Amino acid sequence: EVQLLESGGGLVQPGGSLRLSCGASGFIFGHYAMSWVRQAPQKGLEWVSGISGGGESTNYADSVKGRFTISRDNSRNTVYLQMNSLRAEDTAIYYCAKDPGGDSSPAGRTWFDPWGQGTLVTVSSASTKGPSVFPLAPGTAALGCLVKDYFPEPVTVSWNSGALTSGVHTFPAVLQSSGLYSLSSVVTVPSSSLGTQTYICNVNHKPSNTKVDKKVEPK
Amino acid sequence: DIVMTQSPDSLAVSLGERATINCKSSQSVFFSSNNRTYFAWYQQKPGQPPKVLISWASTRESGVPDRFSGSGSGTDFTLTINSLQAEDVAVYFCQQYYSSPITFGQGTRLEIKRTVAAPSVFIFPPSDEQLKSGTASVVCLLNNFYPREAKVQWKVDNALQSGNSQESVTEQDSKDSTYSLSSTLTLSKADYEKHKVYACEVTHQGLSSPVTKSFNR
Ligand SMILES: *[C@@H]1O[C@H](CO[C@@H]2O[C@@H](C)[C@@H](O)[C@@H](O)[C@@H]2O)[C@@H](O[C@@H]2O[C@H](CO)[C@@H](O)[C@H](O)[C@H]2NC(C)=O)[C@H](O)[C@H]1NC(C)=O
Repeated sequence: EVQLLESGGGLVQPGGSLRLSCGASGFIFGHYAMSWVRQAPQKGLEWVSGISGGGESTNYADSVKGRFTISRDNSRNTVYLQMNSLRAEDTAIYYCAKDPGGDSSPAGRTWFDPWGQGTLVTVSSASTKGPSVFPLAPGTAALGCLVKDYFPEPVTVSWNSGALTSGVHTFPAVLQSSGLYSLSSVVTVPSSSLGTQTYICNVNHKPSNTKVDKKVEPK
Repeated sequence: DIVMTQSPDSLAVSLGERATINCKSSQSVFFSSNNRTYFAWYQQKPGQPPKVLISWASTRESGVPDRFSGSGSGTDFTLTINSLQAEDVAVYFCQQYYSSPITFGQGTRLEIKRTVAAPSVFIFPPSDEQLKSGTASVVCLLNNFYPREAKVQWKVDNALQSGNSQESVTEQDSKDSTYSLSSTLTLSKADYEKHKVYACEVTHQGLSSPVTKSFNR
């Protein structure tokens, strides 16, 4: 059961540095080349870098050559993307992807299976701001949380620490005129449960170490 | 680099019908010596990474339902999805692996057409917590409707509003093929307290006449 789990994304000032990591499990890691592929807000998928199973061979896209360094640890089963001299145009969701058959040459000249969930890298001069979360108070009622005025993306919203997942809609963030994002997460529940079932949204904004739990009660 | 161009950029297809997505490469990605086309199709569902569907232009990857098929060779390629299912809502990407750097198509967005479903409408006043900060957000929710096209109009004391609202729409649901939509009206605390009746009017193909949800204060 092949799994790839990326981490390390966040806000970086232009010219700054960031290192992404990708944890792999469920296969003999050292037998397979790994690549990083990114997806820009307005652009498509763009391959960034690939590395052979043992790591002796690497390849890079021209747009990142010399600023990005790919490496891997065949004991910790991790692949890394070191990014220096980051530019605004490096803003993207960065994915970890596996060479399906083994060790294709040049590194990365293959299709990929599978891909990780991606980690968002935002290169910007703007400063981090965490969200304020406000309740959206309510035979099925609707309620939710308003996640207002944060930067950069993303926020994650869970309900009752994951106990409530059915009927949840977390809307895409919309960029306000302030340069800050805002979104809502709503959920429909039986009206008969309102007074007795507690509803809490768990908002997580990793760029700012903001974790807020907001109780949503009928008014 | 090799340029991959998909056509169309987006399309809507009804459930049970056939969807066709095309991709062209700026050079042949067919090698004559080994009778192999170095081409692949991916599916990227909402919130998920891409998943490979087709390798070698036409080989269906393991686990992919056989209603997906890839065809073509050389420079002109086609992804065919028969008997469209709700879970097929996705962006479909092509990729060549003939020469480094591998390159991807810009993506084709697949929309599922389904029967009309009217939105469930809810309106939410600003929290007292938010009011102490000087801003009031009023939120209108349109839940689980189809088609995507909908008209949300804010009225304050029956006066039509403009320029102070924003909308957001969910990705199409992978199970029931509906959308949900939020409209957020943002007023200063001073302006919010100047008026009484806040109303959200929704116009939609599944509603025979517009539906209004409102509150006072
Ligand atoms: C050449 O190969 C085709 C199919 O092989 C390849 O399919 C992918 C791997 C991709 O690289 C394509 O571009 C290639 O064309 C052979 O066609 C198949 O033949 C069998 C019978 O032998 C038939 O049952 C299949 O349906 C055919 N599939 C397709 C897609 O046509 C073809 O016979 C080969 N020709 C040669 C070796 O001369």
